Amino acid sequence: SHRKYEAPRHGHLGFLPRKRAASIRARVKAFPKDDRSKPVALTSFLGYKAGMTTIVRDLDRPGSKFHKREVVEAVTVVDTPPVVVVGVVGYVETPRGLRSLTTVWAEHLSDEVKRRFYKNWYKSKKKAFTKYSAKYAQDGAGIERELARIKKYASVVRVLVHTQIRKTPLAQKKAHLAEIQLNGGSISEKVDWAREHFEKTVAVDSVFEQNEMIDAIAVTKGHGFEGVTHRWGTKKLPRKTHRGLRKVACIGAWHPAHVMWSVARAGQRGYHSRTSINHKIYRVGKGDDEANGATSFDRTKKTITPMGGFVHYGEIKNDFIMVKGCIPGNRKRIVTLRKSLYTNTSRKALEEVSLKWIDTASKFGKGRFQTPAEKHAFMGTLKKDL
Amino acid sequence: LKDVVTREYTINLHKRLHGVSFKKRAPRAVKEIKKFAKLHMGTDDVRLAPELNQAIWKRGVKGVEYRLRLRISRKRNEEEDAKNPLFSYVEPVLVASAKGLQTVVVEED
RNA sequence: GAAAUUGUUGAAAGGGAAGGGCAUUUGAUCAGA
RNA sequence: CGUGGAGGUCAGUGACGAAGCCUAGACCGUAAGGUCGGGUCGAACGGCCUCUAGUGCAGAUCUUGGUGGUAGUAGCAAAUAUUCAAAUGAGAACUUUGAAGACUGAAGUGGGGAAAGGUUCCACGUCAACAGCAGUUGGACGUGGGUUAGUCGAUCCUAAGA
RNA sequence: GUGAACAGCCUCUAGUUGAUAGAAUAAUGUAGAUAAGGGAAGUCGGCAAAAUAGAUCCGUAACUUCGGGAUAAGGAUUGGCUCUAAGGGUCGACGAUCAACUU
RNA sequence: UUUGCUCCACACAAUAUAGAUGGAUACGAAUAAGGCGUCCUUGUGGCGUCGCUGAACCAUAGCAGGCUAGCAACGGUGCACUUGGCGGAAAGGCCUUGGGUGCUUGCUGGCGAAUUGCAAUGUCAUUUUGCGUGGGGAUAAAUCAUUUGUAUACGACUUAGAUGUACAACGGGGUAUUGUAAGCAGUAGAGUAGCCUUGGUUACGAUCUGCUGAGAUUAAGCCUUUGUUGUCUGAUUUGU
Ligand SMILES: [Mg+2]
Ligand SMILES: [Mg+2]
Ligand SMILES: [Mg+2]
Ligand SMILES: [Mg+2]
Ligand SMILES: [Mg+2]
Ligand SMILES: [Mg+2]
Ligand SMILES: [Mg+2]
Ligand SMILES: [Mg+2]
Ligand SMILES: [Mg+2]
Ligand SMILES: [Mg+2]
Ligand SMILES: [Mg+2]
Ligand SMILES: [Mg+2]
Ligand SMILES: [Mg+2]
Ligand SMILES: [Mg+2]
Ligand SMILES: [Mg+2]
Ligand SMILES: [Mg+2]
Ligand SMILES: [Mg+2]
Ligand SMILES: [Mg+2]
Ligand SMILES: [Mg+2]
Ligand SMILES: [Mg+2]
Ligand SMILES: [Mg+2]
Ligand SMILES: [Mg+2]
Ligand SMILES: [Mg+2]
Ligand SMILES: [Mg+2]
Ligand SMILES: [Mg+2]
Ligand SMILES: [Mg+2]
Ligand SMILES: [Mg+2]
Ligand SMILES: [Mg+2]
Ligand SMILES: [Mg+2]
Ligand SMILES: [Mg+2]
Ligand SMILES: [Mg+2]
Ligand SMILES: [Mg+2]
Ligand SMILES: [Mg+2]
Ligand SMILES: [Mg+2]
Ligand SMILES: [Mg+2]
Ligand SMILES: [Mg+2]
Ligand SMILES: [Mg+2]
Ligand SMILES: [Mg+2]
Ligand SMILES: [Mg+2]
Repeated sequence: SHRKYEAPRHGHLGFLPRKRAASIRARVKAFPKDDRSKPVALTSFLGYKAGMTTIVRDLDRPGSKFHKREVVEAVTVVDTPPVVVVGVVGYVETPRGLRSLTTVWAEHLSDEVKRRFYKNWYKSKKKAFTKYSAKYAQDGAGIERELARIKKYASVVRVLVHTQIRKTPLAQKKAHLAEIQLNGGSISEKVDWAREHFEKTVAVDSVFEQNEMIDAIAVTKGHGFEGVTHRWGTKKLPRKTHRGLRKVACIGAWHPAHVMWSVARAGQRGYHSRTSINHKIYRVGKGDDEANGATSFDRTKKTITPMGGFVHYGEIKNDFIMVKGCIPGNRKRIVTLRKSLYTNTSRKALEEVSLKWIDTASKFGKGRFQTPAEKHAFMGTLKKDL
Repeated sequence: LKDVVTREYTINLHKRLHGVSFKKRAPRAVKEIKKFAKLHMGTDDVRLAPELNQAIWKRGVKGVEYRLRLRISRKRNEEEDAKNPLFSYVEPVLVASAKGLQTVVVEED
């Protein structure tokens, strides 16, 4: 017989299977459509989720109840030191999809990216790319031949970039290497840009700008094995239920004589790859810029780092991207920020945000002071010091 | 790491017993101290002085002190089998406070 | 000192059973002249 | 066709190996089956003509016995709780001693008894089995020792009753 | 000891420290708990849980077989410390001396 | 690495064969239209011709194809080199230069074949592997164990570790939580009970005040570190 009362199904069938992502770095499965009249530029960037804070800004939204009024918004900080270009990959189109034809690497690779090719770095002989570096012996004839092949072919060009994880407070010490598509046409000059940027850093400000809507691609926080009640949001069974109530009561009708894929079952929760879109960049902050957390209204010479440091992350000493809201993944996790795949003109995008204040109070508790100077001013002289 | 040596350490038992079941806190402290001595002296054979066990259990099974000042002596032993011919022997230091003390080489005994 | 059941060795086969019938290939083995 | 036993016969077979058993070795019969080779084995057995029956198994939630997959799986999670060192020992989470931490908290996890048990009491030796882990320990195993009454009970009296 | 108390909790004498252990801390469980705002809208049904609770003082309805209902209902207080007052025995209106708690 | 690995050449062994036995011989498009040739004023042009299947084209003679003598002509073809170009959809092939060299059945000769006994696939191909002999080339990792917690039931995942912007244990600082530690002192303290220099002092006294936003805790999944101390070659496995 029928359900006897309609209700929407629990969970989204388009995010199946609810399995662990194959890698801690979520893959970029679609790059922005190439506009071959633009200059050559990266379509994404690699950063590390540092943590969240809150900001205050004047809302510019005509017709809204809060137009020209102050709004408090949550923001996520992604530490984004410049990424080092170490290779270029050429992609030819085939009746069986895109196919990498060849990769040309830089002559010199730092130990940060060399660690990525080693499971046991400390006891290895560090031979990686030692014979490849000899391709640059006198004139780089083999390197130029491979680049000429990429120019003669490979309708799609991607660069190999790696993070400078040594510039982050993370203990990992092993860089993250990823392919970023080069948009801005003339495949010839795509390859030329890649080669000219070999071994050179690319700053996040050359990829992303203030107010730009971007997408965050990251592996979500893992939670291990989870029951149906929290994994899928199913109704808790009554207190009277024998054999447990954090379950799904009927996992299927008699026919089909099988548990169906669409029934909620207990299993892994989290550690899934997610591509969340339309996060507006609130700040493109620079690492060398003291007063990073300052605005034109605050003027307090303070960095973006909360007092006591970002909890479980550390201090932001590099360039950072501050996006509105939250993004998938937890602190210290590598996240790929990519340009939007379409042109958003909904007046939510195209809004020019101007921060009025950035919270730098401690996230290690109910933080009361933005700066140590403010703490001193409020508290006066203590016995230990200050 | 192959000779005899005596050093005094402060073990942060608080962070090692964080979240430990109350009925297991003192035994877990004993095992954590054995692990501590093994980590520092490279000896699998760690022996605990009964006075040190008394200091561990002084305030019951769950009242282990946050910090314990210990004297660990890596000494050589000769018995039926070699079986890690070096062993560590751990004693309490009997100080008034176990705070603000660094690792020191005793250098005399 | 059987069988069920089991170990080792040897041989053989094995994409959601296995086993069987007719026929022949291949491998092993063998009688009769 | 085959089986247990019986009369006759082959002056049948056999410790120089009967019967039995094993044998993707061979032969005969359409088949029930029969025959042979090899290994194992050790004391009886077979062909034929007849006689005889407690004479042929795949089943009966068949009977007895044995054995699997499940499966090194379910599980060995109530009674607050154990820890350090030494001794013994081949072997110690579990024995002993010492130290510590705890509990029963006198309506006890204390000290005695009635019913019941019958040596479980104690000592020495001792760990194949039992103590659903272990064991050097034990209410275990082996060998011994131990229960002393004119006054405590039975014995005597009568009760319901026999 | 606390306490009205052979209640509960802690301790003394005595006894035991005997329950297979070790490492982690997923889901679902068993047992114990908490929870913003709402307050039975859940459910057959307030099942379960929560709320109340001791003592002192105040106050206590319908009905009634006049005995009860009744701890009805509904309220206030409670610690610590320093004091004060009252409540006794013996010996010869008082004097001496001694002594324990209850309000 | 009890002389390891890879490639090439040769020899010898195995190993099998979804099945060779002259050649898979390359426009595209239309089909109520085309192919080819030719011409011009170059087109959706004129003229001629073809199909009616590949029953074609190429190749094809020689002890499974031997040994030799010539003629004719600078052709055909194989081999190993060599010049250069093109081809990325799975290119791994196509085209091309020059010389060398073998054959040439384009034509004319000489020698040989037999007895596999009247047939018996009468063995001629390619697929991998091993081994030996020479030559060419290179001189790592992974896992266990330890560690991390961005992970986790266990596996798994993510990290670190052979001398350093290294790691760890403490210590320091920051951050955060709580709420003012112990100790000492006090013309504080409701007071009660003693003593006399009757304005003080003795005993007890919840509590109060000051040192004291002090003291305690703070990563166990917080941040940081000019300090102290220490650690850094254990095991197993992997070859085209
Ligand atoms: Mg419906
Ligand atoms: Mg949610
Ligand atoms: Mg029920
Ligand atoms: Mg916080
Ligand atoms: Mg916990
Ligand atoms: Mg026998
Ligand atoms: Mg058998
Ligand atoms: Mg399968
Ligand atoms: Mg019979
Ligand atoms: Mg025989
Ligand atoms: Mg058989
Ligand atoms: Mg005999
Ligand atoms: Mg019968
Ligand atoms: Mg049967
Ligand atoms: Mg039947
Ligand atoms: Mg049966
Ligand atoms: Mg049976
Ligand atoms: Mg089990
Ligand atoms: Mg159980
Ligand atoms: Mg228990
Ligand atoms: Mg035990
Ligand atoms: Mg003991
Ligand atoms: Mg109790
Ligand atoms: Mg108690
Ligand atoms: Mg006994
Ligand atoms: Mg046992
Ligand atoms: Mg045993
Ligand atoms: Mg006995
Ligand atoms: Mg008597
Ligand atoms: Mg009392
Ligand atoms: Mg609530
Ligand atoms: Mg509430
Ligand atoms: Mg209410
Ligand atoms: Mg209702
Ligand atoms: Mg309802
Ligand atoms: Mg109803
Ligand atoms: Mg109830
Ligand atoms: Mg009342
Ligand atoms: Mg009533």
